[PDB]
Amino acid sequence: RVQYLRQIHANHETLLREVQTLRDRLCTEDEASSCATAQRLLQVYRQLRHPSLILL
Amino acid sequence: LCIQVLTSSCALDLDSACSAITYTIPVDQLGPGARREVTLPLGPGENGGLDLPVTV
Amino acid sequence: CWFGVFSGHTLGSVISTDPLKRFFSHTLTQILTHSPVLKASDAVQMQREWSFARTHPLLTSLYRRLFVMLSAEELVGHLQEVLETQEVHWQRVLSFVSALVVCFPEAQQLLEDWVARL
Amino acid sequence: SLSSAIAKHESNPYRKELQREKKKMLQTNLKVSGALYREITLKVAEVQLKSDFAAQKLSNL
Repeated sequence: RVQYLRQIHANHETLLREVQTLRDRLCTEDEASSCATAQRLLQVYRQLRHPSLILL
Repeated sequence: LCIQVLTSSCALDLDSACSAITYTIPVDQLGPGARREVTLPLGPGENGGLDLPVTV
Repeated sequence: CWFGVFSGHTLGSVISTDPLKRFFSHTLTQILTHSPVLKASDAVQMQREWSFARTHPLLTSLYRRLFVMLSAEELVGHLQEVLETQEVHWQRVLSFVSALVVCFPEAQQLLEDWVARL
Repeated sequence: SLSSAIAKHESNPYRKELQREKKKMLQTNLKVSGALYREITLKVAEVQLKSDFAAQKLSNL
């Protein structure tokens, strides 16, 4: 079905724009390389590693 | 025989102290149907920390 | 070309039509409400000029398309509520009903129902 | 790329008649080619592999 897939796609492209803006901040030394990035990224990771790959 | 134990496959900013160990043993006559055995440590001599995939 | 893209075959395919429906509903409401000139309650003879065949074919086509991507009874109920609530631009609403009754399959009785209630 | 290429595959009296005809056009396409989905989910699995390696390397520190 389709509604499922689009729901997934939006759930993804939010985390995508989030990580991208985080990369920009890293590029420009915005957040300052400290720690808060590390914990943030390992939370966008933990978010996706729960039901990662339903396989059909 | 030459066996080679690569602790991981990714090269960093800072070169580790051991990208891989390698052992080599003379095979002698072996003969048909026979079998030789060698045991190797892979396991934590520093930090109690092993990153896995290990490739032997 | 604006009504051509508005026709939601290229669009309604990708976008889930929960919020696309709200988009079309607000679009209908914004077509109704905006520019309420000729509010003259004496707007009787202009029904003859707001006749379906005289009303422009692009207005007709857009109404037709809003009927496709939406449902009949929800549209009529929404119209009942809107025309109860707020002021109107009569040319569009009257030609719109003129298109409504013939467009949708046998909804004369359900229009007459809320007409009788009103 | 998964959802985009999927969404491209997902896409692939007179007035009463036009209404049912255009309804029939927008009669929702509920289905998607499974073999494409599988091909993408392998591409994805290989990137997931790279990400999970990088996450161990970093959550250790």
